[PDB]
Amino acid sequence: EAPNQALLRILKETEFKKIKVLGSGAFGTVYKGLWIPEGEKVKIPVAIKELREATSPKANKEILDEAYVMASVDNPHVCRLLGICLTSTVQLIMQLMPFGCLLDYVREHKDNIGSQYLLNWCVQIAKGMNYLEDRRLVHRDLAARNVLVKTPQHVKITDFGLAKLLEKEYHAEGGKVPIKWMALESILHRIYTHQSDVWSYGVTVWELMTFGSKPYDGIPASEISSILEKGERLPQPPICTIDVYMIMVKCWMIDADSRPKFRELIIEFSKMARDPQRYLVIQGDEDMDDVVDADEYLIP
Ligand SMILES: */C=C/C(=O)N1CCC[C@@H](n2nc(-c3cccc4ccccc34)c3c(N)ncnc32)C1
Repeated sequence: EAPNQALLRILKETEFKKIKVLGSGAFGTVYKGLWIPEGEKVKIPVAIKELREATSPKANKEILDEAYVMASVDNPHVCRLLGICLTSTVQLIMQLMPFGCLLDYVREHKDNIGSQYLLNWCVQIAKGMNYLEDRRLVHRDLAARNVLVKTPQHVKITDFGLAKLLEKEYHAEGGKVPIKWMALESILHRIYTHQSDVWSYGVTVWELMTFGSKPYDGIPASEISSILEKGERLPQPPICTIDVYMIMVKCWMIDADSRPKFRELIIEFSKMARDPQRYLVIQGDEDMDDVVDADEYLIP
């Protein structure tokens, strides 16, 4: 209940160039692009999200919710909005995360990812997520596909489509949901907590440790609820020492208050990132003149 004084910045269509398409799908369309704030003498590499040319009234309501949330965050491990552009087709402008999402990155680079990288990513994500806990904000769709990569050393949490600002729970109408990342209480009772986000964290860590495997690859979504009730969980990844897998399993307790808190998760993975070969066992560990990254373009 502190007042949210974040500025929403509105961008003229003239200010930014679309260079190339990064992706299209359910979301709409994403472009690599370049932004020149007028009068400023900088050039900022950006990504631009347009809706799939939809003029739908529910669709504009959706991205403006996303815009809302993105505009209200400020953390090195969380993706922030740069601006919106109120063309007939509404556009979200954010920082360009050149290496795409982390899921695709671990897959593309399996044979070259060391323990130091994996554990540092885990730490960075726990930080992002802890920042969101401080801001009383529940992600609801944490997964490896929703973590973007600025550089291989630096990743940020994103996709706030489903993200909901809080007292101590959120209750939903189903829509579509990422069932395989969801806490049990969320599947059964449509309840979402920070601690429910921890479950999703667990599964995300698991996605990284298996270099992009699909959780429950075989199983149909309908089935999941029952399995977790039985007590089955995801398997221990080959690279994982018991110390690491233990932490994943703790994220997957039935009793959500018995799960760890992101602040604790930072600590554990930090200790592990200090001596990373003790905790993960992997074969082979061993014009642009005026360009400025978004993280150096502060405006107030
Ligand atoms: C593996 C992730 C993935 O498959 N995609 C699809 C290709 C486009 C990728 N992408 N998305 C964003 C992104 C995410 C959330 C919000 C916004 C808002 C405006 C513009 C983009 C986004 C990407 C960004 N910011 N940078 C590079 N690629 C991005 C995700």
